[PDB]
Amino acid sequence: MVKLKSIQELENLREKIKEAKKKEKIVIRICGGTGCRASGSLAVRDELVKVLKREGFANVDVNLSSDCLENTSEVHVKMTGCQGFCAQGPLMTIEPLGVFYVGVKPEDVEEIVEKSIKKNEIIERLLYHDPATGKTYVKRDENPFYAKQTRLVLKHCGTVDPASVYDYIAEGGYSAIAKALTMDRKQIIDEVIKSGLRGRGGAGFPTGEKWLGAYKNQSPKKYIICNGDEGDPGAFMDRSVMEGDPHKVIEGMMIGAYAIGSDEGYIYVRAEYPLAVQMLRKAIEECEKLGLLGDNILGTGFSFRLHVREGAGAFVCGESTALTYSIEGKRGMPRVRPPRTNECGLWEMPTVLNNVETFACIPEIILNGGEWFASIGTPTSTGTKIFALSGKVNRTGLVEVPMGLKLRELIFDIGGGIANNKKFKAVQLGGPSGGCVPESQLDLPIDFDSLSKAGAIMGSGGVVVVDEDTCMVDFAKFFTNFIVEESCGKCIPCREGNKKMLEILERITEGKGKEGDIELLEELGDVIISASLCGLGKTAPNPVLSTIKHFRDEYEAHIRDKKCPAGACQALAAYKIDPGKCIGCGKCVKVCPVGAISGEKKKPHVIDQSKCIKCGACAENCPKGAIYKG
Amino acid sequence: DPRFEKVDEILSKLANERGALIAILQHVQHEFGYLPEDVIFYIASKTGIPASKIYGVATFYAQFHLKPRGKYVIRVCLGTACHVKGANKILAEFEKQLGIKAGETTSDLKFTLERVGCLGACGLAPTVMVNEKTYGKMTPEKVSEVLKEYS
Amino acid sequence: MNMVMLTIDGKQVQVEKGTTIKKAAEKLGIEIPGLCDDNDLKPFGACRLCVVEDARGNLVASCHTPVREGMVVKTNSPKVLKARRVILELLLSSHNADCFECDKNLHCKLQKYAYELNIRNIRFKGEKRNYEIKDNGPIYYDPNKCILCGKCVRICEEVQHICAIDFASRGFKAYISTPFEKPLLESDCIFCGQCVRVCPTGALAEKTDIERIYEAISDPNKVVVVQVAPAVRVALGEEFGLEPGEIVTGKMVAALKRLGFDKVFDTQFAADMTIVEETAELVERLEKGENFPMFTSCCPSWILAVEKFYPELIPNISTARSPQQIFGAIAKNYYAKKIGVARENMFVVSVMPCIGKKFEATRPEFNNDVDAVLTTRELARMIKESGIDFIKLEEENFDSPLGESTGAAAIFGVTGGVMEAALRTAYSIMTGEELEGDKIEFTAVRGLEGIKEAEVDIKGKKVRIAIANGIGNAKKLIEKIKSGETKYDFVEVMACPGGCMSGGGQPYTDDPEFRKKRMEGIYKNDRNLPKRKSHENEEVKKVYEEYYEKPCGPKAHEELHTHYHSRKKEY
Ligand SMILES: Cc1cc2nc3c(=O)[nH]c(=O)nc-3n(C[C@H](O)[C@H](O)[C@H](O)COP(=O)(O)O)c2cc1C
Ligand code: SF4
Ligand code: SF4
Ligand code: SF4
Ligand code: SF4
Ligand code: SF4
Ligand code: SF4
Ligand code: SF4
Ligand code: FES
Ligand code: FES
Ligand code: FES
Ligand SMILES: [Zn+2]
Repeated sequence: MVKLKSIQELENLREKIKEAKKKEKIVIRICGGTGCRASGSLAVRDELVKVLKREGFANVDVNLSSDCLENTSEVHVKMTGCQGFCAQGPLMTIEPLGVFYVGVKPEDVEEIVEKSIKKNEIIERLLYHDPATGKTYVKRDENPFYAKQTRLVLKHCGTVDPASVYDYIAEGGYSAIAKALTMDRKQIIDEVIKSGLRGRGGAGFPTGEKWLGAYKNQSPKKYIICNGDEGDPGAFMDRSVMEGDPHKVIEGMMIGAYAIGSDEGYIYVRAEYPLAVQMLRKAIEECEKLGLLGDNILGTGFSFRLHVREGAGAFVCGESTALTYSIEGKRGMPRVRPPRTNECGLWEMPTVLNNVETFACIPEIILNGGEWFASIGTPTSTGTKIFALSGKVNRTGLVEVPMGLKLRELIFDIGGGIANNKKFKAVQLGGPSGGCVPESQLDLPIDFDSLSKAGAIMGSGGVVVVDEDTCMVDFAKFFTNFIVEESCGKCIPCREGNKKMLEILERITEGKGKEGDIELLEELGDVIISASLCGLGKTAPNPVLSTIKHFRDEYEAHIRDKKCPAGACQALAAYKIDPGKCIGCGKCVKVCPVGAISGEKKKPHVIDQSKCIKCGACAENCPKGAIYKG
Repeated sequence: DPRFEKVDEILSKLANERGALIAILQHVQHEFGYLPEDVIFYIASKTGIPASKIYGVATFYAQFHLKPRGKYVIRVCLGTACHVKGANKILAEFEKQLGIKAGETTSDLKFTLERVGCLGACGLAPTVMVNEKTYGKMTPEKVSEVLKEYS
Repeated sequence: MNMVMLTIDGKQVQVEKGTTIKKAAEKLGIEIPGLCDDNDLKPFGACRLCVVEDARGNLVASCHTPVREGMVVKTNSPKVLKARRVILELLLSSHNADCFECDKNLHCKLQKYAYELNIRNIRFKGEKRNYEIKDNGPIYYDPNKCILCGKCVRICEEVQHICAIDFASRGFKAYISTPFEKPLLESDCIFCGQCVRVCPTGALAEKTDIERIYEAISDPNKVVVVQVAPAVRVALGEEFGLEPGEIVTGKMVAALKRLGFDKVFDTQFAADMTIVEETAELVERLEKGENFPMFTSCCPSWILAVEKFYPELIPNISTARSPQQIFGAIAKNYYAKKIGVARENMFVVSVMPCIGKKFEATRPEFNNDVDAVLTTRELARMIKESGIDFIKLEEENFDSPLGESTGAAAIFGVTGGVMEAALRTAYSIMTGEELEGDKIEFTAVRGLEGIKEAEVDIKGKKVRIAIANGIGNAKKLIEKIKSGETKYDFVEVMACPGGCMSGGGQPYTDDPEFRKKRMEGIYKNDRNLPKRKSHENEEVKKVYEEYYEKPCGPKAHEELHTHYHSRKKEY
């Protein structure tokens, strides 16, 4: 491909490929994210593309390139990432018809091309219907899930091909970099700190002070590095951002390297995700042939280079301290501080380590200025935070909201309420890195300061909703088991206390528990929080401590009364007999090895809980089904 | 030995980066599966690395392994979202009917179990996927059909 | 120099900027406990037991916290004590409590810290560590008592540069291992014993063979000769509450006599044998001018390091045996025919402070000259076993005719003292005269530097000499030699840092400046002797004129020489 010259040539090519999109009339696009590519996404693509090759359509080409730059296409097939609303899929959208089609399982793939493309009509039996209201939604913006979301960070996703560089350039991006090379760096840092931008993932520290401190360190060769790896098994944002549009991440890298003065950078992505790393390799190679990456970028003299390092699993690897060790080629054991990572990090060179949500808002801040970005949200902490909603809600998936709104409309209005008309119990924020919030504190605005006084931090941002069906002791034990399996084992507190807490919780949930275990849990939680080394051990006992602090009634029910209120712990099950529904078959006596049920034939039986082994075979073996687990 | 020819041209192509060790130990598993018990100290003594350090690297990350892997690997998700919809009992049903525990494989025919968490289909029930045939809504009685076509 | 003003526990402190808050509070008459910290290692922060409380109110580690202006700290607050107590309960919850069977009994630091912090009732009872004990040779590894402090890995990484062992697994089940749990003999270990010296628990110990010594003694037809090392005379007293560096030669000779040993000897006689043989070899190599530089063979660990890592230097190594094996050959060849005993019926026991000697004793190529070996700790345990009070013994001398010695063989327990024992003999043999006055002592080969270099002028002829203590400095000097910057003539290498006085068999000490005291003790022992020259010994000359008639003879080549074979297995 041709190499890019200075800014005026970039604008000329901008106009030349802006012509390409307005030399088209009809476009069709499919959700190419991992949500659609699990129940059939390319299958729907081939169920429809062969129809276009047998319906007298010539201009069918999908991948736009320089050879096909001057082809006026009557129909154009697009491949876009996570458009949203991944609860109901696969997602289909065509323009400029203006439809929103869900549930496109290949049973009527021929009707969409015959009706919407030719007759310009809209099929109503397959459109989205809300079970609560029954209304039919035809426009994307008319949908309640898209009604109050702010599409700001995700402006270009859902309408830009991640595999084509010419698609992102033709939208209006890569102009912030062109404005940046023609101006100084100190005012860039001043605009960054003035905008109120601070770290999205993890800590929440202001990025301006970190960038300025990296600037003030006089070193020959320092590093810029990316921690995009959602270790916690709660949400999906690392999936969405890169597979939607990776070029904005590269532009943010270029802005940061021009600002602080970096010449080579690294991106840490997990190798277990093949599609995302493949898209990054394609984007890096296409940009390298494009000429924005390398030496003498656009005739200025600034030099830059990117490497993509594939990780190897473990959740305790992106601590900002074990990641430099992992890239170096050693074990991911965190080291002590001070010295911090801003003074001597990767190979004893200065480093800056930002999550890839902070490197995404940089082009927007450069383009619009800090005055516009600070205008959204509470002035104490600006910006917007992305969330992944999951659990027992009608609509699940990705969401982006103006930070500062009340949680009630976030969980009920956006989520469409709780599924199966059940009752809501609790919300977990941040996954393992956060505590519980019950129904009583649902009217709290979402932000840093007020949530800090509630004991819970948003962390990555995964929001999971749990109903009355489950028992909280099992949920806390699940978190503790994950932390136990996922530690590293270097300092005594985390390594021993997590195992001890897991054993204590397993003892309690098995019905063998005794009095005074709650005080031991609180003491262990305090010690592990105080005396750990890295953040994982400092944050590990938070779910258990929060569950004790808010749900002591469940623990007292499990310890003394030996009954589980939600009936979710099988180790405390209680099988009971209906006297009227019993016909005295006696199969429960026969199939149970200990035979704790004893009675006369053709008569109701009585269960002795003292000698019952609670195997559950009594209800499932006698065909009458009069025995119920209550 | 034919093993000492496929490990030779990989230390010359993707080994020009100064400090790369994780990539080399990953492509070996990618191209052969079983990480051999003999190749490790060979690649150690080859370039500059003691065998102890790469043995420590190999046993830390859960992706790497030192036991035989079957042809077909089954994952049971077990993330925090796919845990509330009764995903604890499906692994119990697996171990009740097939025999092997989690992390232990029946090396005879083709089967292996693994516990990778929260794949990209999150929002579509507990997703117990076969190697390339990921499922949707699953029930402890549905397990049987997995043994039907995949056998 | 810039000083920092602070307060610690309500007391004003003046200390230089850069010291930690634990190492700068030791001079206030206060000491805070810690297990992961040693004076020879970089801080690691794995114990989390050395925590203190600053002004803000959060617990901060001390072994890796630089001090700055304006902090108030307290090391006796109830919160800190409670945290320490809970951390030690967490440690002892998963420790197999067979303190009767532990070799590290009454010296384990975990036991002392469990006594100090007043632990009385372990509330956390659960799953313990259950691993399997394997055999490795002279190093006994039991991964049931490991606390994963990481001292052994760091001392095999930061100092030795051998990289023999490393961490393995993760979480609660992590441990210390060689690759694939192979025995230490087949791994890259060189048996220096530094990992044994620093382990604060009973995980790493010695394979003890007091039993075989006991049926050797109990056999009515077996005659037992026991030999003592030069570096044992300065460190045994620490086992009995004395200040380190006290000369205890007569007391330990009396103790060995009362232990049932038939004959007791010192190895300084065989040491002077090695000195005169090595001087003859060096004169021969100077006259031919071939195979330079030439390396000593006094350290088995150095020989193993060459045979495993540098097999190309085998032709450049001296073929002289170690003094232990030479004394064994002398005892089983000459002394046996003089007394009139069969060769199979003589039992030779050695008391040496090194750990590689335990492995070196069982090489198939040495024809089993010595039968069993000991270290100083086992000797002290035997002395306390028989009930002998070490304080109130009476001084008595060695046996005959291999008991007396010279001053040249009493400085082998110091880095540099071997070549310093050979330069006097080389001066005497080449010049023809003997040094007088202070010219006997060479001040350029004394100290504790990593690499010591000297240019010695003898009768207008200059020779370049070098000393390397520690295998890391040895690797650095080998790199310098292979670079070809300068040419040497005679190179000494000792594997342990600081010479044989810091071997793995020496008793455990907590004082940070033990090396200076041991060097002072060795030098005082050397200066308190009438004869200071190896050539002036009588019985060495008698042995040559009765059995060999010439150094470097065919009989000496048959009995006092060995050959080395490469161990680098091709992969
Ligand atoms: C247990 C643990 C988990 C972490 N998980 C993440 C993560 O999932 N994503 C992430 O970007 N950073 C994670 N981090 C921390 C990284 O160091 C992070 O990139 C850094 O704190 C971000 O700084 P910033 O907000 O100024 O950009 C984690 C740290 C710990 C200790
Ligand atoms: S607190 Fe836990 S995860 Fe963090 S370094 Fe210590 S053992 Fe590892
Ligand atoms: S299963 Fe029903 S009918 Fe049979 S014994 Fe029990 S209660 Fe009676
Ligand atoms: S599980 Fe309990 S109630 Fe049911 S048959 Fe067995 S002993 Fe009786
Ligand atoms: S290592 Fe210490 S605490 Fe453990 S058994 Fe031995 S003497 Fe007792
Ligand atoms: S004996 Fe020396 S080389 Fe061997 S493991 Fe211990 S410290 Fe390392
Ligand atoms: S073997 Fe000893 S020195 Fe090594 S980690 Fe275990 S306790 Fe520490
Ligand atoms: S220096 Fe001395 S104590 Fe150390 S290994 Fe060599 S001979 Fe043994
Ligand atoms: S983009 Fe595929 S499910 Fe949403
Ligand atoms: S947590 Fe199971 S797929 Fe997301
Ligand atoms: S032992 Fe001192 S900080 Fe860990
Ligand atoms: Zn319960």
